[PDB]
Amino acid sequence: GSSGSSGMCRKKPDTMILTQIEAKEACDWLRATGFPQYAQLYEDFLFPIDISLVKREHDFLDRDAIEALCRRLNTLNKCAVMKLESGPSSG
Repeated sequence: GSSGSSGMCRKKPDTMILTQIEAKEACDWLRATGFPQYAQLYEDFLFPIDISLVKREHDFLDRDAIEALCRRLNTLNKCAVMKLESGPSSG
């Protein structure tokens, strides 16, 4: 395992708060849905996470259940890396 060397980050005036909302929503759900582990990962600045994995491992779930679960993970996969690049989503 590891002790904890996540690292450090910078703070720049740009979509700093906005992201907080988009993320908070996803996280709150991850824990307010049944997966208290998916809401803790992001909290530890672990994201983005292996989306394709959450599916392969949870292949048992149904298409709807999976899609819904992913709809949250993805939203974070970008809200946790957006730092690198804004991310022009059709704009």
